[PDB]
Amino acid sequence: INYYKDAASTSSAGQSLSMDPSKFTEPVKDLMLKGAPALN
Amino acid sequence: INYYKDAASTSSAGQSLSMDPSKFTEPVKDLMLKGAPALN
Amino acid sequence: INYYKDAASTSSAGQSLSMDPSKFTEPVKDLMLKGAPALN
Amino acid sequence: GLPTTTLPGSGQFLTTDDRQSPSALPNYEPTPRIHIPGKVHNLLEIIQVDTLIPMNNTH
Amino acid sequence: GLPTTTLPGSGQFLTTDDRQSPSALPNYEPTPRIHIPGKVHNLLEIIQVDTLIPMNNTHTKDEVNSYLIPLNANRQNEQVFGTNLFIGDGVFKTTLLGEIVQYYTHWSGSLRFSLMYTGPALSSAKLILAYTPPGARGPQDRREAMLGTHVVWDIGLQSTIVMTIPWTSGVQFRYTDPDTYTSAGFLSCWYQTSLILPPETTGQVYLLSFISACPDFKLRLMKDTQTISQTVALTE
Amino acid sequence: GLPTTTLPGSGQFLTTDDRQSPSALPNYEPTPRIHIPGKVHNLLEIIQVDTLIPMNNTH
Amino acid sequence: GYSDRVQQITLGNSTITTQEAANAVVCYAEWPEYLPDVDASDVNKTSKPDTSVCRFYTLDSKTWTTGSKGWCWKLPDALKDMGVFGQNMFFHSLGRSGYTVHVQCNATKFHSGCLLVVVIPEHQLASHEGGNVSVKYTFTHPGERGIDLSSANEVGGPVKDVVYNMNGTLLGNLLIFPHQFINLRTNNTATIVIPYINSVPIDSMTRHNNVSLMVIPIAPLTVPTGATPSLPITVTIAPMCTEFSGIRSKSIVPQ
Amino acid sequence: TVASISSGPKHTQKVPILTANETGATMPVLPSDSIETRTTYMHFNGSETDVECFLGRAACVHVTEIQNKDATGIDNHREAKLFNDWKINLSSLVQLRKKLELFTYVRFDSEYTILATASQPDSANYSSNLVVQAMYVPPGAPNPKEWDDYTWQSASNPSVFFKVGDTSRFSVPYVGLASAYNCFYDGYSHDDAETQYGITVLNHMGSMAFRIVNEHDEHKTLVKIRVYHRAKHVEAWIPRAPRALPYTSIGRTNYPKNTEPVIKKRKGDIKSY
Amino acid sequence: TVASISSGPKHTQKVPILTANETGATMPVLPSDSIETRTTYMHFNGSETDVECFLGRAACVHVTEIQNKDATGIDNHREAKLFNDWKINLSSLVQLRKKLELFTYVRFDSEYTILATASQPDSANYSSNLVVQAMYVPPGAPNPKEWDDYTWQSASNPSVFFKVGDTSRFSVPYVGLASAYNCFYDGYSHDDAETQYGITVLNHMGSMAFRIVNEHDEHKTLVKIRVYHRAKHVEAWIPRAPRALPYTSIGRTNYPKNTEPVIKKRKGDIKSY
Amino acid sequence: TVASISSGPKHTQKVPILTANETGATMPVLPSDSIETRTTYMHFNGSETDVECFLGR
Ligand SMILES: Cc1cc(CCCOc2c(Cl)cc(C3=NCCO3)cc2Cl)on1
Ligand SMILES: Cc1cc(CCCOc2c(Cl)cc(C3=NCCO3)cc2Cl)on1
Repeated sequence: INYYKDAASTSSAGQSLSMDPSKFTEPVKDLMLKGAPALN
Repeated sequence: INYYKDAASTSSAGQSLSMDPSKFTEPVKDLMLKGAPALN
Repeated sequence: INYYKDAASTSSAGQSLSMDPSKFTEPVKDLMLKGAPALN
Repeated sequence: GLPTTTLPGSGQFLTTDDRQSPSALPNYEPTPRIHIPGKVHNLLEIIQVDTLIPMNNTH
Repeated sequence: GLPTTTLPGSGQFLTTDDRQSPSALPNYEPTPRIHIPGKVHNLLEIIQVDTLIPMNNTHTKDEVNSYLIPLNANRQNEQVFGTNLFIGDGVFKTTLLGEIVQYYTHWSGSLRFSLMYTGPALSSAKLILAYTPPGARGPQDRREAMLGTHVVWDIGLQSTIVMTIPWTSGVQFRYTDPDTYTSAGFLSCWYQTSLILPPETTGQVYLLSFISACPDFKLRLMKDTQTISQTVALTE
Repeated sequence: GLPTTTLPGSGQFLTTDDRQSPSALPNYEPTPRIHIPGKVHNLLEIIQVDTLIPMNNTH
Repeated sequence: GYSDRVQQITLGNSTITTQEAANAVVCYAEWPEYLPDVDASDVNKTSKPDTSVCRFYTLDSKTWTTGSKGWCWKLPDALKDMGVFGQNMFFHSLGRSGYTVHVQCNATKFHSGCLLVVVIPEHQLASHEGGNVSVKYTFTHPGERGIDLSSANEVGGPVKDVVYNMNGTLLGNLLIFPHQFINLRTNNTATIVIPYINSVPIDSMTRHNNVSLMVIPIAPLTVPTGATPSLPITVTIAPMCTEFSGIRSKSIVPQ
Repeated sequence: TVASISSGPKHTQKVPILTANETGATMPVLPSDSIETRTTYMHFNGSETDVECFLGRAACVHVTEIQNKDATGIDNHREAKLFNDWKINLSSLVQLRKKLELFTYVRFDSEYTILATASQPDSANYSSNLVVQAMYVPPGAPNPKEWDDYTWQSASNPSVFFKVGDTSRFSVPYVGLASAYNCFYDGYSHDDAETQYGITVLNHMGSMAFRIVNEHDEHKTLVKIRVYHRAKHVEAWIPRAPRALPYTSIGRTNYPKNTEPVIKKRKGDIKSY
Repeated sequence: TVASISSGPKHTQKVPILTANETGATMPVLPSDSIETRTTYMHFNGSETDVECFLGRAACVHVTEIQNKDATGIDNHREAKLFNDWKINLSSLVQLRKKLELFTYVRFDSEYTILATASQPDSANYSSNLVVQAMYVPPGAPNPKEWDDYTWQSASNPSVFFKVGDTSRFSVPYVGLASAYNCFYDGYSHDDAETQYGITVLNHMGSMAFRIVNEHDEHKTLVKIRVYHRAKHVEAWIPRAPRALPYTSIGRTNYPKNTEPVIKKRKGDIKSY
Repeated sequence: TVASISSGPKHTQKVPILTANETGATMPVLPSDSIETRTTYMHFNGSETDVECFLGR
């Protein structure tokens, strides 16, 4: 129950439960498959 | 939920969301169209 | 919502909205019509 | 335990507010009402009865 | 009895909170409303009405004359007036727009700047108004001025010209109190050809200038105005 | 008036609790979000990127 | 061939023609109308003299010269003596009215000058003394003469400083009030229709003026060479939808 | 909502930027009438500029002070601040005043907050706990003469009792005589030749009276009352030019003589940036 | 969810453990690519590492102090701590700073808690009860010069009044100019040759001002204000390397000269355990 | 609710304003019995004069 009118006044947000490290761990242009050779 | 009986005791009103500047910006008797000459 | 068991403990009563001055303003035995003569 | 916040005005006594209170005499039974002629409901009922004006105030 | 816990902030008075209160006058009946022309709902409604700018600020005591921008006959290439666009300060500051902007911290939007010409009907003139977006200096000559937002105004039957300073900005809000990062540009005006008076006529002619906000405009985060203060409470 | 009882802990400030508060700036409209590459949601996302170890610590 | 420019207003037994108008303003976009029952309080039937009061009265003329500061008239005061409008005014307890104001000033295509014609609802004046000195009655009831902002401070009178609107606000912002300019080069008249604006449904016509009409030179008058250096300004005003109520003995007012 | 539409080159006979300001209108010209624009959206509603919002936060409207001390031998309680009053008015403080005077007529309910704090400027063993009593003496009501009168009985007068250091709060309906409060009034009470001029004659809604219920301790205690006012359910008509000069009096428009130029003079030319 | 799957002997031409780190990727290698594993489940969600959780607890961001004393003859209230301010910023204290600077841009609403406690370091008969007033002077607002100015009227400025010893709490929407707060900014206000460098030029959101409402008692009272800040509704973009050296200034990245080696030297060889 | 109805000129044999107070009644005479009135509404209920309100603070 929100007792207040504005959105800033609500409690903390709830877990992204998004999670996708590939923008950080695999930003390569041509896709690399694990097990296939790195450099062909 | 109002806890009180009288109307003065309720919280602030809620946004007019009315908004019509023409009584102030265009109080002319004969309607002016933008693009048409001001004085004919 | 009454939180208490006894009737004395409830808040103020609410407007009679009864209003009938005739017991005070016209307690005459034979009915008087405005416009007709007072004493016939 | 439900979380609350108290607002400005807490603890004040406003002679004109209208709320519930505990009854000091739990379960007491008031005397029955009988009929009495003359009940008044509004002060507007009575100011319509005319009364004399001391117009000759000069004494 | 229901169990409760009170949180931090209990008992505080925040002048901006909005809650219910007991009425001191239970059951009182207010006077009926009758109709009155002119109701205002948003300050955004009124900042779109244009008002005069004391552009000619060069006097030494407030005078009707600082509303008049003078024009000289026969000058060529030269500059009529210049100002930066800190709407919360300087020329703008006493105008209705300036005056309202000052109740808020941030503004965004387009401005409408118009000039109404008052010279004899048998005279003629062509002026250029230029808006210079943030990043360059106030233009120093028309050549410099004409490379940015500009309108060649031809003085005619139609007495006023409405220039718009379109919102040119990286950041989507600027501060109303003058700030650098957040600065908006300059506005200048120059003779395009030149003012020419008819025979039997002489002297200076003046332009009146107005400012109002486009429907584009946003103002946010209310605060207190530097435009009013006091040292002791007033009395009757 | 509804009867209440306050529990132990009333009035405490726990830096880790998560509740509602009045907004000091009623009705204010925040700047729109635009898109920015790189959003992080979990610290678990970033500790999977490898970084160099100063293994040769002997200096 | 209708132009914004030519106009005719016929009201009662009087007509005005202008061949050089600049549209007309209707305050707050509302046209004068009578008092509806739903808004009524006084139980008295009102009197609506119609055409005998709703006609055009031309006040005495002013003279714009290079030194003019501006003039100010109050309504209904300015009309307190015009024909039957005025009689009705002194004879009823309450009255209500809207007006058509027509300000006139013609020159030639060699003159320059620009007047602001503005209507200010509830224009409470300031004392030039400062502090909490009041402005006596007579001073705010100049009648058809109006107040001449270039006249001298008098005692018990208002301040007459133009860049402050006679109240602590700047001349430049008067444009938030219904107004129209007379720019010799464009315009030769200004016309404003004023609906009745008050916080009560009907009021006293003598203890309270509900609008001040103000004509202020802003771009100074500049006449052609060797022209006479002045122009007359004339103000003609017509009560419209007038209603009077609570008739009796006939008010006696100071001075 | 679009803030700007897309618009390209123009070579027309239809010129939206030439107008005649003499007419009294402000023609609704936009960036896209005179430059080439791209679409953009508003992302904004104008929520915080609603008049309810503008006049709806608490503002300090009055600071008064009363003291708790032995009234023994005081011939004039009112004069000893054994209790004070404040002939109610919202023109006292100018911060909230300027805001309100942006309009001619205004109608709203009021929410009052009253903060009371105590001071003990000279040697006390302790801080006592005092209870304040704020009673609104409607015009035509017995005015408290003393500090423990019969008036304080306030059997028909709304009154509130709160502790010093604490706050009292409540709300009052719009108690205006007319349909709205007159921010300005160019008239008089009656057709007199000396009668006052302004609203100070229209705004006569009695006064509020404060006092300390507690008797006197051995030391003296100064209690300073601050009244805050918040408009709720606001309705405003007829905008006016903002206040430029300083204020001198509650209820008159008067400004001070030899005031200073309110428009900032340029440091340079008209041509200066 | 499985944390590890079962995997057995391998003799392949498909080697997941040989990669080329020069590419910039971190290939997702698992225990089961190089040893024989058994199934096991995660039993865990990673809840407490969510950025909302990481930045969502209150941190102390500022400690200031003001005193209640007789202002009689004080020529500079600000200077007597008759009232202080804090040109708002979250770079002051480094505990919360390091956490935030793990990201480049950050967007969130703030919840402030303000604790105020009093001290009476020299002989007092008692402890008085003071009421604090925290008002946020938005940039371009009349700055309090005195302790009972007209500014404190704060008729348009959000202000809160709470008691010393008590706490005040509220929340503020994200008041950033841009779409997010810049944790770092490699630019200037304008193309000047002497203009400052950093964010200290970007983060100019006025300051907060505190003061004690109460007049002065016979003794003096020190009130020390602690502001706590909790981010709610967090959004963070572009992770960066954590802060290694100590901080020297609000808003610049500068580290102190002759700082000490931040990597612990081995007590022994590279070969040491 | 109407507070006053509209009423015009009268020339009758039916006079509501002449009464005999000796009877003890207060005859309910209105403005519209003796002047010409216009319609107006009450806009009011008499809420704050209820005896519960009068004795209830
Ligand atoms: C404008 C304007 C608004 C007001 C307010 C009217 C007076 O309102 C009050 C009432 Cl009706 C009651 C109380 C009150 N009742 C118990 C304590 O205080 C205080 C006020 Cl200010 O006056 N001028
Ligand atoms: C980063 C970062 C975040 C902030 C916060 C902005 C200022 O926020 C406040 C506002 Cl809008 C109001 C109040 C306030 N209103 C009443 C009391 O305090 C306090 C703060 Cl810190 O500044 N830098």
